[PDB]
Amino acid sequence: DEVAEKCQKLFLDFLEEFQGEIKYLQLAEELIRPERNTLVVSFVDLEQFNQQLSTTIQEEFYRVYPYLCRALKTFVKDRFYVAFQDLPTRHKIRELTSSRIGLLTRISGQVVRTHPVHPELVSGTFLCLDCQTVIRDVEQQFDTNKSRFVDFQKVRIQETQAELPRGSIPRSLEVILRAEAVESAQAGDKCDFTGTLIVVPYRLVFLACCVAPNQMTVKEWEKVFEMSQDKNLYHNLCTSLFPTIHGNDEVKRGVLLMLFGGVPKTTGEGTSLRGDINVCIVGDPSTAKSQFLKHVEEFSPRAVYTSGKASSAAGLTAAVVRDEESHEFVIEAGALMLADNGVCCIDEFDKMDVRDQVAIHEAMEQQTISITKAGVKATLNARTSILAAANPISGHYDRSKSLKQNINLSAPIMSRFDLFFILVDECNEVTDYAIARRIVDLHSRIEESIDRVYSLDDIRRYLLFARQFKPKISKESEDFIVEQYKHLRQRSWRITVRQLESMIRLSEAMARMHCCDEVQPKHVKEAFRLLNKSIIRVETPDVNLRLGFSEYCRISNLIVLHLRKVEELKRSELVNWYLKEIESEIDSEEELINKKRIIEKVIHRLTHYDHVLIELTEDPYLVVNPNYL
Amino acid sequence: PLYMQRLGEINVIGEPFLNVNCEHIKSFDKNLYRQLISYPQEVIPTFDMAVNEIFFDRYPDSILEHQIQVRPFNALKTKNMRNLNPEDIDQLITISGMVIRTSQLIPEMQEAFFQCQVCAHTTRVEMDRGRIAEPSVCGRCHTTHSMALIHNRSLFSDKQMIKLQTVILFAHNDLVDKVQPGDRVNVTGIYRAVTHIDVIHYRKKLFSEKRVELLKELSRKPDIYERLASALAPSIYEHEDIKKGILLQLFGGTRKDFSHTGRGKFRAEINILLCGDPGTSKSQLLQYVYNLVPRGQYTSGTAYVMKDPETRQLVLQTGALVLSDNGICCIDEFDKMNESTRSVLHEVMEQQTLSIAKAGIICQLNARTSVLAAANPIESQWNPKKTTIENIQLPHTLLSRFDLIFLMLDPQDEAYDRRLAHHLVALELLDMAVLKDYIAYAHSTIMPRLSEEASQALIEAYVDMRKIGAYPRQLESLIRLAEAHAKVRLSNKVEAIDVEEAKRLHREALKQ
Amino acid sequence: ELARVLRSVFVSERKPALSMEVACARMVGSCCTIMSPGEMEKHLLLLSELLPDWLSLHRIRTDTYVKLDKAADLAHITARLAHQTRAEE
Ligand SMILES: Nc1ncnc2c1ncn2[C@@H]1O[C@H](COP(=O)(O)OP(=O)(O)OP(O)(O)=S)[C@@H](O)[C@H]1O
Ligand SMILES: [Mg+2]
Ligand SMILES: [Zn+2]
Repeated sequence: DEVAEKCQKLFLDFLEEFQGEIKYLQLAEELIRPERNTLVVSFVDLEQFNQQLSTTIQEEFYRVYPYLCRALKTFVKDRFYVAFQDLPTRHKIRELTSSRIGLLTRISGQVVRTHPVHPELVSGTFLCLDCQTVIRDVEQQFDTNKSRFVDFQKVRIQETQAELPRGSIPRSLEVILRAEAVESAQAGDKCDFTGTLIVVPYRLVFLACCVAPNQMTVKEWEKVFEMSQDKNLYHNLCTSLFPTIHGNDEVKRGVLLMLFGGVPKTTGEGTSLRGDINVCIVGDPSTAKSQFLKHVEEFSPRAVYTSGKASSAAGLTAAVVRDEESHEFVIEAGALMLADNGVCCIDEFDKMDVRDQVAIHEAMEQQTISITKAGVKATLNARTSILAAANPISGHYDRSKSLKQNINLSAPIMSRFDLFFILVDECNEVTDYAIARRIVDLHSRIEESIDRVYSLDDIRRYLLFARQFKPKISKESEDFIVEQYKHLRQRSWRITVRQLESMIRLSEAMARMHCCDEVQPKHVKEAFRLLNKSIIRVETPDVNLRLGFSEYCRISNLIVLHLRKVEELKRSELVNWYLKEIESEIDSEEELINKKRIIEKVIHRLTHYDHVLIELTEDPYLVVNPNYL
Repeated sequence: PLYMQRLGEINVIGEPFLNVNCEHIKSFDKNLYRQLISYPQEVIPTFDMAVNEIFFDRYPDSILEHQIQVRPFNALKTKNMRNLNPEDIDQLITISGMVIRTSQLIPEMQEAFFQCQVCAHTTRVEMDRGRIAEPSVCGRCHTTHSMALIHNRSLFSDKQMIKLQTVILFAHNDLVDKVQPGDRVNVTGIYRAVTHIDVIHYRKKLFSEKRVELLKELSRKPDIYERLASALAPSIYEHEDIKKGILLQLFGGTRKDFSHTGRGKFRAEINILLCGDPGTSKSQLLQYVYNLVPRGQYTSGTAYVMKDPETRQLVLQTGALVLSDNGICCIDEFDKMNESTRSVLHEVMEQQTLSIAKAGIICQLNARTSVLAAANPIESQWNPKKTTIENIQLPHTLLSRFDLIFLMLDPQDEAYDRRLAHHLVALELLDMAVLKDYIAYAHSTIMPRLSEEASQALIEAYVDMRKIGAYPRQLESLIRLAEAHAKVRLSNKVEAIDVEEAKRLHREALKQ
Repeated sequence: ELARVLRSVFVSERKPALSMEVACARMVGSCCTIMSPGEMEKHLLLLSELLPDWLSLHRIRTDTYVKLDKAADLAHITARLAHQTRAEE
């Protein structure tokens, strides 16, 4: 092949002239080392150095690869295998056709099975048994001492879930790894393999050479920075993540927190502390539960959805199946281990049998799954966050029975969920009006009735940037957590050390949300409410111009705390303090006059209806009723 | 001549494929059409040569990947799959059918690359008639038996084996993977026996203007709705509301995609539950619906995994529910069914999808079906009680998922028995045959959309309905019913009449 | 960067013209930033309008197909794009 010789000369040219320092000189010198025998070459450097050579290599990779190795050996000997990386085109397994044979392409998939290392003979020195003639350098078409052997590994891969078309069985492909590529891949991992599709006697097999697992653009980086400085980022994210769901914002906050997640810690004793959050949702049929599952599935690319009763114990964690060709026993992956470092959603968790939940037990807490079946002994990682949805024993939450009687869940299962929300459906006219108008507006105005503060891709980028930080816990947060847990545990769902660990994880998640390198007690105060609330209504009723019950309690708490602090005042002075404190939120004169109206009404109402404030004789003195805590 | 414009379009796109309608050939030349039918394998090369010569004469500077190939389609021989005879061997045939399974990519050699073992002299051999013309001497050194075949250097053609519902179909090259199992295709190809069919072309409006005019004339009648209700099941007496509900289910709702909203694809197909004594019009009505509706399914009280005997691989088989996708599935004796199946029904009733996680097999399936179920009360008699569960013992979830629930009670009224007996002893045609095509036209052409007046009406209806107890799912069902009634009038907009009729029917069902 | 990716895709596909759907899907599946198909379509339209000599669009039947000149120097195109961006500033 004359073009092969031309390609060899051009490859020598690239190796000898690419630069102001030649990148590959040090790598070639390191190739002299016996443990190093493959050279990694970037494809972008090849295409920028010259285009005809790049196209020829991309088109006739199998034709010129041994010539590339000859060029590499010649270049090294003047002072071996060739590997390529950074091909800019990604392909799908279903795209693999016979027209692409011999093309240098890279494929993305998930490793499901692995095979041990085997020696492969490339060139064999044969001794004739008739005339004792030594025949050397005999290539193989697919004396051991003087022959050449190369390490081999066989890899079986499976199609990714995202690329899998609905109703299609994920096809499997065999991958051959040699020399340094051997043992570089592990079962259960998702990898991108660079190489060619060869024809085995026919049969389809892909030969691979390499594996795959500050620099962001200025405007994306600046948009992330600017949005990281937003004071209302928490509420804006809560609204944007569920634009079409009315009310029930507590579940929104909880799912956002579990998306953020905490940090895992491994003790010096080798014990690992879970840095994830598990959430359970139990509610009457009316309240939307599956919608949250669908939203978190469509938003997070690493989310897996499954049904309750249709899933067996083997299908969730793993199963032991005898391999047809090997005549041995192997392990087929389950749903939980495929959701590694992701989120797994289970619908109708109640319908599942106890024989399945007992299998779930280990993955829930110990975060790993172990199998000791039929002479197969192994342990597998199950680093997952579980979001479960279920209904009470009866379709209707019967108040004639106690709370414990209404939930048919085992005590450890109840304990191992960090956040546990219970939804009760009530007949309220204003809630009915709001729900009806939202539903009809969505049905008639599909696109124009959506106002998202931030784009979903922007939220994903911010979440990716935020998750890699590991905030530190401060001493003030330390003693605040101590006293808060003291008060909390002193009061069915018993509160054990597991809840304390969940509280620490929630504080860490709040710290990661705000991009703060240290944890502050404000996060602890925020998480304390969410841990306390438990049973939660759809929406709180209005209070007479109307104001929310939570805001009313917030104002009352702030004013009582300030008065009690000052004890160790005057109406106008206290109003002036409040306007000084709320200055960070008001942006217009109309908001100021509205706030003045609200605070005057609240002070008068507390004075004359709730009796928590006592008037003492135009600027009367105000004192706190001594029985408010 | 449309063929010159076709050639120009091919020149613009560069795809060397010609689709030729056999009726044009028959009209132009009957003898040539007969020759094409009798000996397609000999006239197709001549057609290819002629079209290639014409194209090269018109545009000689064409850099074509391959020579232009002619693919005739829609031959007169639309013979049934069961009507094949030994007489039409090596003749063109057109068959419509359902695709069950498609094999993987099978490479077939078309050019053999041989290299000399001494001087590396290379040669190419065309694969002909299933035999390899392996060279025996070298072209340079003339050494005998020095040729080596390289599989990688050789040229491969993709071929696929397809099972059609049975006959075996062989797609080659471009035709491979163009058809997905579960679709109806018109396959045109040459009949050959070893029996098999070699695919040449795949084929995957139906009303004249007079039919559309007649449909419009009927729709302009304000009584068409009640007239069609009278037309449905003539042998069934005094169940006009049930026939109205059946017709509304047949029309169904309109499909909407919520991809921009981030929400899942909402169900837009209506399900109706029937409960009553056995021996009533349940079985007859279910059989009538199953026979009348195309792609209907009848079942009595899912997907499964099959071994491939060839590759030892576990393949999937589709149950009646999956096979009835975009169709109507009817079930008898709903109460007498196992709880395991009814638990599975919740997913198909709600999300229209189905997920399986067993033995490492994880898959999701589309299950766009409408369920018409018949159930028997547990007492086998309408015991005087309050809730339907007290007589039928069904969970709240399944009942809430049903859009319409109807109860068949045999009244203890003498006149009703007289009318029943007279109907039996005494036991229209212009309507159902036209109605099948009319329903097809309504499904294909029109889709209604909601209005502001209907918005206010539905909001008030919901706020009044909850006072009786009500879930938002019944509001969704009311929207679907309004869409169905709008489709009944062939009106592109939902108005007050649709909402009022839907609310009336729902309140009548609740009262009953 | 998107222009470079498009050039590489057309090198890989061995085809003179490609449809909007396949090209946009491949670019999204190969791009470093997650983007919607509509954004990719508007970016392709902007590239066509700014630089018509390199990139041409043809409306056939009910679809628009994309044809590109593979012999153009990428460095010169990058310089021209930088000049256009500076002018737009
Ligand atoms: N706050 C809400 N905002 C908008 N739509 C709602 C709201 N609450 C309920 N809905 C509607 O009610 C439907 C019920 O949602 P689901 O999540 O399926 O209910 P569910 O509680 O999960 O009941 P199951 O478990 O599926 S039987 C939703 O699809 C919405 O159409
Ligand atoms: Mg649900
Ligand atoms: Zn020779």
